[PDB]
Amino acid sequence: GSEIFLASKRAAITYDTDPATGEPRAWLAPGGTGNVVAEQAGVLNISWIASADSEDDRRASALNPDGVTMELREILVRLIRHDPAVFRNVQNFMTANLMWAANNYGWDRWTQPSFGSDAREGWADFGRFTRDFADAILKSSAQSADPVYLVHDYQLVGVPALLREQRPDAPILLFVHIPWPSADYWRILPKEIRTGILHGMLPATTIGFFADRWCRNFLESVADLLPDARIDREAMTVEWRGHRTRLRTMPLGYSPLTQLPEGIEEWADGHRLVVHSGRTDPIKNAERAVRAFVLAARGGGLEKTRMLVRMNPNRLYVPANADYVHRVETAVAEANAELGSDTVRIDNDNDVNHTIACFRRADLLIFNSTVDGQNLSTFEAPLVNERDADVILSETCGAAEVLGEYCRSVNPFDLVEQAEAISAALAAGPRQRAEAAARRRDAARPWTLEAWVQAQLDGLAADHAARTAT
Amino acid sequence: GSEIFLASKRAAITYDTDPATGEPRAWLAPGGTGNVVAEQAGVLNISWIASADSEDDRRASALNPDGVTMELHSGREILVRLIRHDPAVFRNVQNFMTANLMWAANNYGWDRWTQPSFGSDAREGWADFGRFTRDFADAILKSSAQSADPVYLVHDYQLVGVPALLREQRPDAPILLFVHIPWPSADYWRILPKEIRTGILHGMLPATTIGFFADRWCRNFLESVADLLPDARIDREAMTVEWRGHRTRLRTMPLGYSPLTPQLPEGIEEWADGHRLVVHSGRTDPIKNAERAVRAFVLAARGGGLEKTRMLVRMNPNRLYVPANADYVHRVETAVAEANAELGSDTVRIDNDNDVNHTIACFRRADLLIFNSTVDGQNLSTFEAPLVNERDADVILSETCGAAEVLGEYCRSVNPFDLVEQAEAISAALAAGPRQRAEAAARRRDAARPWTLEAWVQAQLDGLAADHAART
Ligand SMILES: Nc1nc2c(ncn2[C@@H]2O[C@H](COP(=O)(O)OP(=O)(O)O)[C@@H](O)[C@H]2O)c(=O)[nH]1
Ligand SMILES: Nc1nc2c(ncn2[C@@H]2O[C@H](COP(=O)(O)OP(=O)(O)O)[C@@H](O)[C@H]2O)c(=O)[nH]1
Ligand SMILES: O=P(O)(O)OC[C@H]1C[C@H](N[C@H]2C=C(CO)[C@@H](O)[C@H](O)[C@H]2O)[C@H](O)[C@@H](O)[C@@H]1O
Ligand SMILES: O=P(O)(O)OC[C@H]1C[C@H](N[C@H]2C=C(CO)[C@@H](O)[C@H](O)[C@H]2O)[C@H](O)[C@@H](O)[C@@H]1O
Ligand SMILES: [Cl-]
Ligand SMILES: [Cl-]
Repeated sequence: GSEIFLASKRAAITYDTDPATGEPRAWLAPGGTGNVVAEQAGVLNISWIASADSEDDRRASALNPDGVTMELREILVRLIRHDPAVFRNVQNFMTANLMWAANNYGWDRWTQPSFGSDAREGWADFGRFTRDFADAILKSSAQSADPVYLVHDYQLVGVPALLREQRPDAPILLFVHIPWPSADYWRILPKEIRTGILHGMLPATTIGFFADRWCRNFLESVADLLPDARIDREAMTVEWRGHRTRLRTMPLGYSPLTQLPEGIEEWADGHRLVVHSGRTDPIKNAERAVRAFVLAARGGGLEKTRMLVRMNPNRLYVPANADYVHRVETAVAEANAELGSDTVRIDNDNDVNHTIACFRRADLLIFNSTVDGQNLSTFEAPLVNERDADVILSETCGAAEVLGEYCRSVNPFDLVEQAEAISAALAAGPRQRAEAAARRRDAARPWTLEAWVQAQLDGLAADHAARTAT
Repeated sequence: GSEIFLASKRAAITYDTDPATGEPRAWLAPGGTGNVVAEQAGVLNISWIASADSEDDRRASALNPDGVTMELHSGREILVRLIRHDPAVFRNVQNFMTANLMWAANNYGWDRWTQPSFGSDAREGWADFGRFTRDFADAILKSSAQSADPVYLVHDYQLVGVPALLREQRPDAPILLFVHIPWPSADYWRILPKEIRTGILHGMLPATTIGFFADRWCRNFLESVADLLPDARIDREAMTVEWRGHRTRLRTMPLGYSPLTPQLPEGIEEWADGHRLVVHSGRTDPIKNAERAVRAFVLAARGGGLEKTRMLVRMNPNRLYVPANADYVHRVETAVAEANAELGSDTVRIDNDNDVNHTIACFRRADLLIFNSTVDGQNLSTFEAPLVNERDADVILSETCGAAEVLGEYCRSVNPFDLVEQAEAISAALAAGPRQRAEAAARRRDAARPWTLEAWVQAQLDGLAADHAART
């Protein structure tokens, strides 16, 4: 019976009042990673450590600082109250202003970025935030004789080294949900950050990414920057200062637990509907999707076709995100002016059910990200689509390593190639689409949240034996 | 006695009239690669094929289509054959090869999030590029038709397509392709449209030897090959590619400077007198990073100790018609204007003119040299400047110049994107005492001195000879 300790920046919690009693209710969101882990047979018990980012979180933390047991089987939820100034700066450190641009290829080098004092301060703040997490995690696991640590996502990259210092023999997995960039791009970052982040990650027993390309890039970055590290590209390992680290690819597609926005159905009725969906993040590439649709339309055959750009607002305070929405609006305005009024609409709202409705209704799905750690939407959409919609998928999504063969895989920067794919996908007959969609669904279906959790547990257990042995 | 055939986009030629007779003169520029090659002991004779890009070049080609026997000292003659491309094709290819396309691709100018977005303009550019490549191959083969065992040396990126076409006609010839600019990471290389990112690799790989100035570029190339050609096999240790029966060797052959390498630009000396002089020099190309140099200088000044210090931004105008170059000059001007407004009038000057002698004078006069490129294929300036500097100037060198693989230890190596690190290096370099600078400069000069044009040519000939045996 392993005692599991899960850490991630955000723990999904729902705060409300009972409709009958009016009593205040805090209750964990269904299908959460912690909930799934709670279920593997091996697991005796689990605690979950995350950041308090809301007033409610804050209150709950003060209220139960050691933590609160949450019934589901039970998982102990411990929220961290960071210093507010530090927490916010770290949030800006993790945004397209810094680390998001670094792992998601947002910088052109010729003009950006130019690191100043702000970068040094952001890094200092990042160390303090990392220390909070490590301390909360260790404290939470103090009684445990054999704690298993699962650290999730980029914000926590510094945590493994600090865990390892206090717990030299613990299984530590770090899972990164976003890409890792080429060695030349990774080293854009200031010296203390580009080496310092590698110092924090490498003491993990296992580092996981969604895609092989990300493991390869990671290993090249290590090789490039730490002259004392030894990488093995075949074995996927790093040996560094007596640290042996295993890199693993553990793809995720979707959670088995997965109506239209106002006026969309009637607006779409009588037309084929091209759907592009993603957060208001420049990587999602909706501007280029729209320009590509416009080029396809010029080719003809698209007269009864409409396009919906479905966006979920996120991080709009970040200039790059705001500017992306501005570029999307511009391209959509210009598409209408040329093609005809109301050919293209944006529907920008945070309602996951609406988006799923868009997925079902689509006659063509476009997930053409400039880059993407994985992209779960491209697994969800074909699985719920009832129209035998083709999928246009960018070759730079991690998901392309699993589904690329089953989709129209495109260079997300080539408007011509993407236009041609849109024309071909729409020209394709019902029987051909129907058969391709069934192949597509079968390729997507196995990659479930649960298999992903199992992959982590097994891969960790196995890497722990190896590390223990060498 | 090997018969050598050299190809490059441009062949440095001087057109003028004899000052005594008034007769028209065309003579090869001294210190040229072709001139150097002709001097090697192995070489029996050499021809040089290049593009006509001037009206003079054009008239010369029409008058001597087969070629022209240009004269060298020591009674060594190099045959020079200029190609008259179709003008429309030639100009578009110039645009393809401009930051508008291929330059941004090998020199990391694209943010991915907003640029680039390839259109029909790229497809046409590629078609034009095939036609330009076919002209070169035809001129080169024709020029070598009589030769029993022609040795082909193909220089620079514009000719990347040439080796495959040479190999088709001449399956057993030694073919070297030397690329003078960086090769980008696999993920960045594959930004380019499918027919370009694979088609360029198809063009290069049949060469016997592919050379770059730096190991990083060879590694990136190999990763690109591995990423895009599932039928290729790479060997990172051996530095080789095997692809469709083609065995290709990658080599790093660093170049520093030509031993053949004055006075300051008007008013620079008096303006600089009484002050320590920070010098940054490069073409008006965004990779040269002068904007960031200036911002870093400003941050250094805020720290104090720089009160008697001035900065000169020496630029050589080039490709100003390309928007990214014009915009770079615009960002530089802005930063220089803002530096003056904050630090004091005339603290920083730009001197932007095409006069190599002026730049060399700037190198001699500098109390601190800054070559902080965002990326560079090599950067010869960083080798030339220390070698002529009389002031024991420190050198701030970007870790992303190919030259950093030879000189990085002997310079203040910096991340070109970190204004803070670069400001600190400027303060430290200027704070350093005369004895420390003197000793560092002598070690710097010793590290730079061996990397001559001639050694580089010899490296190509030997490396090719050796790779030809292996491939054979
Ligand atoms: N909260 C919210 N989630 C959404 C909305 N639309 C889609 N989603 C989903 O959020 C996830 C998006 O993840 P993914 O495609 O991997 O891209 P990511 O945003 O970079 O992590 C998927 O599970 C989608 O179902 C929305 O409007 N609101
Ligand atoms: N024509 C010309 N050449 C210059 C001038 N200033 C410097 N140079 C030379 O041009 C070369 C610059 O090459 P390098 O630093 O390798 O950068 P590149 O411009 O990217 O190839 C050096 O040989 C310089 O000495 C100038 O004003 N005009
Ligand atoms: O909550 P935010 O506004 O900070 O951003 C939403 C998520 C985006 C990013 N999602 C990733 C996760 C996943 C799925 O786990 C991948 O499919 C995505 O490609 C990748 O962008 C990021 O990694 C997460 O930490 C963020 O919470
Ligand atoms: O075409 P131009 O003259 O506007 O550009 C000047 C040169 C810049 C570039 N010079 C390279 C040569 C060298 C040395 O030959 C490297 O040191 C530089 O880093 C690299 O930028 C390019 O490769 C050449 O083809 C160009 O002629
Ligand atoms: Cl890169
Ligand atoms: Cl990259």
